[PDB]
Amino acid sequence: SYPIFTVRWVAVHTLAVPTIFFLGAIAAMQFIQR
Amino acid sequence: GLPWYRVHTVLINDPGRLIAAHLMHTALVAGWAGSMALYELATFDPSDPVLNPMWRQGMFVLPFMARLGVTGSWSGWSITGETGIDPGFWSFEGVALAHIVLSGLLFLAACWHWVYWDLELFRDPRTGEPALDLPKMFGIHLFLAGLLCFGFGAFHLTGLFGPGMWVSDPYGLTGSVQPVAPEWGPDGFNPYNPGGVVAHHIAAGIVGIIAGLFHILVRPPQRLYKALRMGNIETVLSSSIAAVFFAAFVVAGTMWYGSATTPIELFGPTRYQWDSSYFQQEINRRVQASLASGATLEEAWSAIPEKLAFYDYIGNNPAKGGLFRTGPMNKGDGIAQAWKGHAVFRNKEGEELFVRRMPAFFESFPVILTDKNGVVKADIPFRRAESKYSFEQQGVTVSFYGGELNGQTFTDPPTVKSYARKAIFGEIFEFDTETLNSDGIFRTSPRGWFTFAHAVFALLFFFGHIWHGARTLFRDVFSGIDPELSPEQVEWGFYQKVGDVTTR
Amino acid sequence: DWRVLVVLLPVLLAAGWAVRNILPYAVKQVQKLL
Amino acid sequence: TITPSLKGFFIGLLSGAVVLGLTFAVLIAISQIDKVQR
Amino acid sequence: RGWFDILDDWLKRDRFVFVGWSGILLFPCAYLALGGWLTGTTFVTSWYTHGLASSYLEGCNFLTVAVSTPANSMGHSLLLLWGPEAQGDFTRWCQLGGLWTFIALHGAFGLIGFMLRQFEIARLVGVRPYNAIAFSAPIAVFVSVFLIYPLGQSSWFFAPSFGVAAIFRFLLFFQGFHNWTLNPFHMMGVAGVLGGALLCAIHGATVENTLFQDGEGASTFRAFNPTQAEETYSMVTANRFWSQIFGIAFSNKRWLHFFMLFVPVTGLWMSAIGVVGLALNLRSYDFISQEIRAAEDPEFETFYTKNLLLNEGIRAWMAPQDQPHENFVFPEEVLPRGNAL
Amino acid sequence: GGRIPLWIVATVAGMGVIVIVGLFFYGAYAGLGSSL
Amino acid sequence: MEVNQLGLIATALFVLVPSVFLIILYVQTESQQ
Amino acid sequence: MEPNPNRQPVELNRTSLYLGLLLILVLALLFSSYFFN
Amino acid sequence: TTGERPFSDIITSVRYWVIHSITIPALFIAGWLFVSTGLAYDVFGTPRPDSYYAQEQRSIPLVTDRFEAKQQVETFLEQLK
Amino acid sequence: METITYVFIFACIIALFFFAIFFREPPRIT
Amino acid sequence: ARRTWLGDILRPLNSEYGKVAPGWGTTPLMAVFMGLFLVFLLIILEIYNSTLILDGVNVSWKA
Amino acid sequence: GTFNFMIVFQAEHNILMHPFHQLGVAGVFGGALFCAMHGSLVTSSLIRETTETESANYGYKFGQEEETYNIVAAHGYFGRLIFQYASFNNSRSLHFFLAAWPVVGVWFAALGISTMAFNLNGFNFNHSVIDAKGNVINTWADIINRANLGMEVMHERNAHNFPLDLA
Ligand code: CLA
Ligand code: CLA
Ligand code: CLA
Ligand code: CLA
Ligand SMILES: CC1=C(/C=C/C(C)=C/C=C/C(C)=C/C=C/C=C(C)/C=C/C=C(C)/C=C/C2=C(C)CCCC2(C)C)C(C)(C)CCC1
Ligand SMILES: CC1=C(/C=C/C(C)=C/C=C/C(C)=C/C=C/C=C(C)/C=C/C=C(C)/C=C/C2=C(C)CCCC2(C)C)C(C)(C)CCC1
Ligand SMILES: CC1=C(/C=C/C(C)=C/C=C/C(C)=C/C=C/C=C(C)/C=C/C=C(C)/C=C/C2=C(C)CCCC2(C)C)C(C)(C)CCC1
Ligand SMILES: CCCCCCCCCCCCO[C@@H]1O[C@H](CO)[C@@H](O[C@H]2O[C@H](CO)[C@@H](O)[C@H](O)[C@H]2O)[C@H](O)[C@H]1O
Ligand SMILES: [Mg+2]
Repeated sequence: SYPIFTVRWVAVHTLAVPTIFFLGAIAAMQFIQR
Repeated sequence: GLPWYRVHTVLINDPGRLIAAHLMHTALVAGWAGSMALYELATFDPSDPVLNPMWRQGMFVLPFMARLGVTGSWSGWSITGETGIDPGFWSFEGVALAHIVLSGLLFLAACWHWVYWDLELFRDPRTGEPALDLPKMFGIHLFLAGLLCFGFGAFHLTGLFGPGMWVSDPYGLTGSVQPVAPEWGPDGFNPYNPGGVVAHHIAAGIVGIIAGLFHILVRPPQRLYKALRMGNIETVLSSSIAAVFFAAFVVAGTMWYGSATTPIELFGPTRYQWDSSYFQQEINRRVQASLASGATLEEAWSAIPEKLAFYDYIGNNPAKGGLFRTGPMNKGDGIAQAWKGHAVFRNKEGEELFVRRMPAFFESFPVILTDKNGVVKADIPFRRAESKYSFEQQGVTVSFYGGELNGQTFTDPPTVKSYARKAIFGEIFEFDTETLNSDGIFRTSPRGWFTFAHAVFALLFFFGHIWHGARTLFRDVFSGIDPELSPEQVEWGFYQKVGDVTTR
Repeated sequence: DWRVLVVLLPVLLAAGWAVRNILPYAVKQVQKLL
Repeated sequence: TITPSLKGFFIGLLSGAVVLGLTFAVLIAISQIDKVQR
Repeated sequence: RGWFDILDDWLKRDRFVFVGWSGILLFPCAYLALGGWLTGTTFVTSWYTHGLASSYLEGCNFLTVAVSTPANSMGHSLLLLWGPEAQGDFTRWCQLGGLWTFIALHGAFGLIGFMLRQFEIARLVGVRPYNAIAFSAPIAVFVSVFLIYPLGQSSWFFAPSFGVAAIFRFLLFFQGFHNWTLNPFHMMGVAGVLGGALLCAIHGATVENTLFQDGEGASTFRAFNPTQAEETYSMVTANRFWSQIFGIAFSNKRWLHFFMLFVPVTGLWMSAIGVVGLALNLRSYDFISQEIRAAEDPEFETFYTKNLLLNEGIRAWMAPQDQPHENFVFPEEVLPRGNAL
Repeated sequence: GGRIPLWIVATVAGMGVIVIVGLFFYGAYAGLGSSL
Repeated sequence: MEVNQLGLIATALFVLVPSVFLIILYVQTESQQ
Repeated sequence: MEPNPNRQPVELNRTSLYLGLLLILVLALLFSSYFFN
Repeated sequence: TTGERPFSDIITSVRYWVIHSITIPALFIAGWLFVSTGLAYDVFGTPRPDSYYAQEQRSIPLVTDRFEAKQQVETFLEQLK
Repeated sequence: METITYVFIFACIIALFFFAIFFREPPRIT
Repeated sequence: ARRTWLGDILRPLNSEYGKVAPGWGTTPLMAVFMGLFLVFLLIILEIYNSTLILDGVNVSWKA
Repeated sequence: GTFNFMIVFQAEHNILMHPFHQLGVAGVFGGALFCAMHGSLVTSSLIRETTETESANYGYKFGQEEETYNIVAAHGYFGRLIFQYASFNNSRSLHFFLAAWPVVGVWFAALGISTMAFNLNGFNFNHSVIDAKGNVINTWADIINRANLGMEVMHERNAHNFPLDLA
C-alpha cells in the first residue's frame, strides 16, 4: 500500500548508485601495476 | 530587569529616543574623525612626499581627505609637495574643524531629542501608539541618498562644482586631484578607471532617485509586509547590517587588490605589485630603453626616480607586517632617506648575478644568487664546511648604479654579503633609524590595517545579521516556545505539511 | 570510443531489469496518484 | 564585439537559467499533481 | 490558492527527508560539493597544479588523497567550466584545479542552504533558532579559511586542499610561516574547542551519574519516556557534587545549556578572526622585546626562540616542493640544520 | 515483506564491507602506492 | 626587556574599564528593592 | 513633562559579575604579552 | 512515520533482492570497467604510471600561464610522446 | 613593569576564585 | 504628545503605517529587478576577477 | 613550551598521521560540535516562562521538578533537520553519547601519545607512489615529510653528535 518512488527513494539512490560504481572502480585500481 | 546585553532595547518603541541615540552615535563618529585628523596633522611630517609619504607615517584618515580633493594645510604645505598653494577654508585643519563643530551640534540635537522624546510626529494618528512608517521612511531616505550620490558624482567628482578626485599614473609617480569625466562604456566597470566611479555615482544616483520615488509612492505588497515583518524596526536592522557587511567586504577587497579609489600614493603599494614584480619590471624597462639609446649603466640607473625605486622595496609591501607590530611603517625599517642605487652583483668571471628576492610569506629568506638562466652561482651558506658557492669562493663583488653609491664597487666579502642580504628586499635604501627608535622589523601600511579592520568587522557583522534576522523572524518565540506546544506539530505522522494544523 | 558503451552496458542492462520487476507496481502508484 | 569569455559568460548565464528553470518547472509540476489533502 | 502556495505545500510536506525552500539551494549544492570531493579524490590528479598525485587512481590512500587547490598562476580565478581558462573542456578543467573551486563554491552555497534549512525547520516546528545561530561558527570558519585566507594571499593555491594529509600540510604551513600557535585568536579557538569537548564530556557524565531511578533495569536507558514532565536526573545532587569537588557548579539548567552553545561557538569565531589576519600576513609571529634581547645576548634562550628556529627549518625545507611556482633552488649549504642531523 | 531475515542481510552486507575494505588494505601492499 | 611603552596603560584600561562597568551594574542591582 | 515609560531597570547578578570579571581578567592575562610585545 | 515504506521491510523483501542482485553487481562492474578499460584516465586527464614524465625528464609539468594554461597542458601532453 | 602586571592579573584571578567559591550566591531550592 | 511646527509639516510622511498593497502587489516586478541586479553583480565580479574579458577593458593599474 | 613539544613530536613521530591522534581530533571537534548542538537544541526548545525584558534563564528554578525544555520539540526539529532516526528521543541515550564521544576520543589521543612513547609512529607514506620508471611521485604525505624534516634538522640544534636521532 506504500509508494515505491518517493523523495526518499531518490535521495537514497543519488548516494547509493555512484557509491557502488565508485567502489567497483577503486577495487579495480587495486590490480593496477606500475 | 534587563540583562546588560539588552539595555539599548528600551529604544525599540521610542523613535524620538532612537533618533537621540543615533544622533549621539553620529556625534561620536564625527568627533572621532575630527580628533583623528588633528592627531594626524600633529604627527604628520609633510617635508618629503617621495621617501616619507603619508602611507609610511601611519596616516589613516589623511589619505581619505586627499582622495576627494583636500590637498593643503593652513600651515602652507600640500600633500603633493608643491610650494605655494593656498587651500582656502577646506584645508586638512578646516575639515577637522568642520567635523568637531558638527560633532558638537549633533550632541546638542541628541540632548533635545532625548528630552523631547514625546513628539506627535512619532504617534499613529489613529491608534495613538508610537509608530514609524518604515516603508515610506525608506523611500524618503533612498531618494535623499540618490540625490546626494548623483550630486557627488555630477558635481564634486566631475569638477563641475567641486575639486574632483585623486588620480594617478599607473606607477604612482605623479598623482594629483583632478576633475574626472564619466566613462559610459564597458570600461566604466574597470575598477582602475576613475571615470567609472564618476559614472557609477551619476547612474546609481538617478536610479536611487527613481527607486526612492517608487518607494515613496507604492505601498509594500501584503505578502512581503508579512514575510519581511515590515512593521518591526528590527527587520530593517537585520537587512541594514547585511547591506553594511556586504559593503565592508567590498571596501576590504578593493583596498587589498587596489582600485582607482585606493591609489598607491595615498595608501601605499599592494602586495600584488611585489608578487608580480610590477615596479621592478617598469624599472628594468626604463633602464633598457635608456641603454638602447646609448646611456651608460650609471646614466641609465641615475634616471630612475627615487619614488619608483622605493615602491620596488619589500618593506613597502603591506603583507610584511604583524598584528602586534604597532605604528607607522617608519617605525620598522626607519625613515627612508635616500636610494642607495641599484646593486649589481658579479662573480669573479664577470657574469652578472641576481639575488633571489624574498616572497612575502617569508619572515626570513636565504641569500641565493643566480645567473640570467636561474642557475645558482653564489649563496650565503649555512653550513660552511662543504660549501662550494660562497661569496669568498666565487669572488662576488657588488657595484652600484644610480643613487647614493653610484659608481662605487665593493669587493670585501662581509660588505658584499650585507648588501646581498638587503637585496633580497628589492631596492636598497638608506634609513634613519634613530628619530623614531626604529626596531628593524617590518610593519604594514594603512592599506593593510584598513583591510584587516574591515574584513574583521564584515565577518562579525554577518553574525549580527544572522542574530537580528533571527530575532525578527522568531520574535514570538524569543522568550521561549509556546508552553502548550502540540506534540502533533512536532511528531511525525499527523500533519501532511510540517506545522500546518489544517493539513491534519 | 568503445569504452563508454562497455561502462554503460551493465548500467543500461540493469536499469531495464529493475524497471521490469517494478513496472506492475510503478503503474499502480502513478495511477492512484492521478 | 563579443569576446570568447563574453560568449562563455552567456553560456554560464543560460546554463544556470536552464538548471533553475527546469528545476522549478519540475517542482511546480510535481506540486500541482501531489497537492495536500485539506 | 496560487502556484506559489501549492509549491510551498509540497516543499514543506512531512516526509523522510524534509526538503523546504532551502532544500532547493542545499540539496544540489551539498550533493555536488560532496560528489565533487569523492570524484576528485578517486580519479583526479594534482600533477599539473602541484606536482602531486592525489587520487586513488594514482595510488594514494584515504589519508593522502585530496582535491588540491588550483595553480598559483590561476590567481583567484573562479575557474568556471565555461571560463577562459578551461574553455569548456572538462578534462582540462579537472587538470587545472577547477574541481577545487567547484567544491569550495558549492560547499559555500550548501552551507548557506544548511543554515537556511535550520531557520526554516525551526520556524515550522515553532522552536527558537539557536541551532542556526550556533552554525554561524562553522560557516565563519569555512569562509575565513577557505575563502578569505586565499583571497588575501596570492591565489587559491594557498587555501587548504580538500584532503586529509593536505589539511595536515595546511596546519604545518601555518606553524612554519605564520607561527599560528602563537596567535591569541587561535588560542581562544583552542580554548573554545577543548572547553567545548570538556563541557560535552562533563555534562553527559554528570547527567548519566545523577539519574533518578525510574525503573527496575540495571541498564537505565529504558527508564526514560519522552513524554515525561519530570527531570530525569537530579540537578540538586549534581550541583552539590560539583560545588564540593570543584568549588563551583551550575545551578540553572538554562544557563548551563546556553554556556554549552556559547563556548565552542565563541572559540570558532575567535579563530576565524585570527585567520582573517593571516590572510594579510598580519601574524603574531614574534615578540619584539625578546627578539631585541636575543639578538644582543647570545645566551638568552626561551621556548619561543626555539620555536622560531623550528619555523625557519619548516620554511626552508618545505618551500621548494610546497611552492613549485616559485622555482626555489635552495642549495644544500643554505638549508638550516643543527649539528649532525 | 518479511522473506529474508534481517540478520542474514546484515551479516552478508557486513561481510561484504569487510571484503571490500580488506581488498583496499591488500592494495596498500601491491601495485600502485605500495612503494615497490 | 624593551617593551611597548603603551602596553601598561593598554593593559590597565583593558582590565579596569569593563571591570568597573560590571561592578557598577552589580552594585546597583544589589541596591534595588 | 511626563516621564518616559520605556525605561527599564537593569540587572547583573553576582554570578554574572564573577563570570564577567573572569572573562576580562583572562583576556587581560592573554593579551598583555601582546600589548607589551 | 512519514508514510514511506520502512527500510527493514524493503531490504528483507524478495522483490528488492530480485532487483538489487542485478543492479548492485552491474554498478560495481560498471565502475570496475571504467578503470580497467582506461576510460577513467581519458575522462579526467589523470596520468597513467608511464605518463608522469617524458623518458629523460625530471621536471614537473607545472602550469605557469593563466589564460594559456589549457595550451600549456596540451604542450606538456604532446611532449609525452 | 611587565612581570608586575602579569603577576597582578594572576593574583586577581586567584582572588576571584576565592570569592566565586566562598561568597557565591547560595543555590537555594525553591 | 507635543505638536511642533516641523512635526506638523512632516505629519503626512508618517501617516500610512501598516498600509499595504493587496496580495502579491509588485513582487513579480521586484523579482525581475533582483534578477537583473544579480546578473549585474556577476558581470562586475567577473570583470574584476578576469573571468570576463572585454575589449577595451584592461583590469590593471596600467589602464 | 607546549608548542615546542608539539612541533618536535610531529617531527619525530608524525603524530598527525597517527590514527589515534586522528580519533583524538574527532573526539575534540565532535565534542565541541556536540556541545554546541546539545546546547543549541535545548536552548531552542526552552519553554516560555519569562517576558522579553528578562533573561530566559530566570524561567528555570533550581531544583524544580518540571523539565525546563520540550525534548519532544527538540527531537521534532533535529529529526527534521537530518532525518527522524538520526535524532535522539531518549535523553539518557543522548547524554551518554555526549559523555562517550569526547571521552573515548581523548582516550585514543592519550594512547596515541603513550604508544608513540615507544616509537610506534604514525603512517609513513614517504615515496609510496612510484611511476613506471621508478621516479618518486610526491603526494601530500611527501610534503608533510619536508616540513617534518625541517623541524627535525633544527630541533635541539646543538644536542646531536651522530647521524640518527634515536631517543
Ligand atoms: C553605467 C553606469 C555605471 C558604472 C560605470 C558603474 C561602475 C561601477 N559600479 Mg555601479 N551601479 C550602477 C551603475 C554603474 N556603475 C547602477 C545603476 C547601480 C544600481 C544602483 C549600480 C550598483 C552597484 C553596486 C552594488 C556596486 C557597484 C560597483 C561599481 C564599480 C565596479 C568595479 C568595482 O570596484 O567592484 C568591486 C565589487 C564587486 C566586483 C562586487 C562584488 C560582489 C560580492 C563578491 C558578492 C558576494 C558578497 C558576499 C558578502 C561575500 C562574502 C564571502 C567573502 C567573505 C569571501 C564600478 C565603479 C561596485 C562597487 O562599488 O565596488 C567598489 C558595487 O558593489 N555598482
Ligand atoms: C578601522 C579602524 C582603524 C584602522 C584601520 C586604523 C589604522 C591605523 N591607526 Mg588608528 N585609530 C582608530 C581606528 C583605526 N586605525 C581608532 C578608533 C582610534 C581611537 C582609539 C585610533 C587611534 C590611533 C592612534 C593614537 C594611532 C593610530 C595609528 C594607526 C596606524 C597604526 C596601526 C596600529 O598600530 O594598530 C595596532 C593594532 C592592534 C594592536 C590590534 C589590536 C587587537 C585587538 C584590540 C584585540 C582585542 C581582542 C578582543 C578583546 C577579543 C574579544 C573576545 C571575546 C569576544 C570573547 C594605522 C594606520 C597610529 C599611527 O601611526 O598614527 C600616525 C597611532 O599612533 N590610531
Ligand atoms: C548597526 C549595528 C547594530 C545595532 C544598531 C545593533 C543593536 C542592537 N543589538 Mg546587535 N549586533 C550587531 C550589530 C548591531 N546591533 C553585530 C555586528 C553583532 C555581532 C557582534 C550583534 C550581536 C548582538 C547580540 C548577540 C545581541 C545584540 C543585541 C542588540 C540590541 C541591544 C544592544 C545592547 O543593549 O547592547 C549593550 C552593549 C553593551 C552594554 C556593551 C557591549 C560592548 C562591546 C562588546 C565592546 C565595546 C564596543 C565599543 C564601545 C564600540 C565599537 C563599535 C564598533 C562598530 C567599532 C540592539 C537592538 C541584543 C539583543 O538582541 O537584545 C534582545 C543581543 O543579545 N546584538
Ligand atoms: C542551487 C543550486 C546551485 C547553485 C547556487 C550553483 C552555483 C554555482 N555553480 Mg553549480 N550546478 C548545479 C546547481 C547549483 N550551482 C547543478 C544542479 C549542476 C549540475 C547540472 C551544477 C553544475 C555546475 C558546473 C559544471 C559548474 C557549476 C558552477 C557554479 C558556480 C557558477 C555559476 C554561474 O556563474 O552561472 C551563472 C548563471 C546564473 C547565476 C543564473 C542566475 C539566474 C538569472 C538571474 C536569471 C536570468 C538569466 C537569463 C534568463 C539567461 C539568458 C541568457 C541570454 C541573454 C543569452 C556557482 C557557484 C561552476 C563552478 O563551480 O566553477 C568553479 C561550474 O563550472 N555548476
Ligand atoms: C559641544 C559643543 C562643541 C564642541 C564639540 C567637541 C569639542 C566635540 C569633540 C568630540 C570628540 C573629540 C570626540 C571624539 C570621539 C572619539 C571616539 C568616538 C572614539 C572611539 C574609539 C573607539 C571605539 C576605539 C576602539 C578601539 C580600540 C581602542 C582598539 C582597537 C579596536 C577599536 C578600534 C574598537 C562646539 C564648540 C563645537 C559647539 C557646540 C557645543
Ligand atoms: C564533480 C562534478 C559533477 C558531480 C559528480 C557527482 C555528483 C559525483 C558523485 C559521486 C559520489 C556520490 C560518489 C560516491 C563515492 C563513495 C565512496 C567511494 C564510498 C566509500 C565507502 C567506503 C570506503 C566505506 C568505508 C567505511 C567508512 C567510510 C566509515 C565506516 C567504516 C567503513 C570501513 C565501512 C557533475 C557531473 C555534476 C558536474 C561536473 C563535476
Ligand atoms: C550481525 C550484524 C552485523 C554484522 C556482523 C558480521 C559481518 C559478522 C560476521 C561474523 C562472522 C562471519 C563470523 C564467523 C565466525 C567463525 C568462526 C567462529 C569460526 C571458527 C572456526 C574454527 C574454530 C576453526 C577450526 C579449525 C581449525 C583450527 C583447523 C582446521 C580445521 C578447522 C577449520 C575446523 C553488523 C555489524 C553489520 C550490524 C549488527 C548486526
Ligand atoms: C569608565 C566606565 C564607566 C561606565 C559606566 C557605566 C554606567 C552604567 C550606568 C548604569 C545605569 C543604571 O541606571 C539606573 O538603573 C536603575 C535600575 O537599573 C534605575 O533605578 C530605577 O529602578 C530601580 C529598580 O526598579 C528602582 O529601585 C529605582 O528607584 C529607580 O530609579 C536608575 O534610575 C538608573 O539611573
Ligand atoms: Mg596498490
